[PDB]
Amino acid sequence: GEATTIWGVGADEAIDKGTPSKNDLQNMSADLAKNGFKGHQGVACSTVKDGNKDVYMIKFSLAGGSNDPGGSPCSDD
Amino acid sequence: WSLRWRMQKSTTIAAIAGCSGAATFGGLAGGIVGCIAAGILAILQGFEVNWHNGGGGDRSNPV
Repeated sequence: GEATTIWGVGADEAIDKGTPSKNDLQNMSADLAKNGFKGHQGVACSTVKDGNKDVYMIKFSLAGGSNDPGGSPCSDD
Repeated sequence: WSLRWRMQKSTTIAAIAGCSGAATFGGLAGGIVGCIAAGILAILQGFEVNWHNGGGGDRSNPV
């Protein structure tokens, strides 16, 4: 295929010493892939949240370019 | 824990390489979608150090 790599450009909103369980991480990843990308190339803007707390912002880019897309993180607080 | 997201750019381009260990968790049954989910998972795990200690960066995963 053309796209061979997925990139995540991130920055921290708040320090959070907690860690999501694998069950939570799996649910987060499945949701975006299935309902957001839907098996196609694209760009998603996201925020990792710990309850009501905004913790991390990540721009996820899936494009034909295997090269680091750079740019700035984007969010969905 | 949750991931709030929105598509900034949506396409119908399906040209995506296959991978090893396509995800079968969360109702996924492998395939390209599973390749993408396994990619996102690795990136989120990588970023735990950055919400724990601060900082940003660009992380990648084969898909």
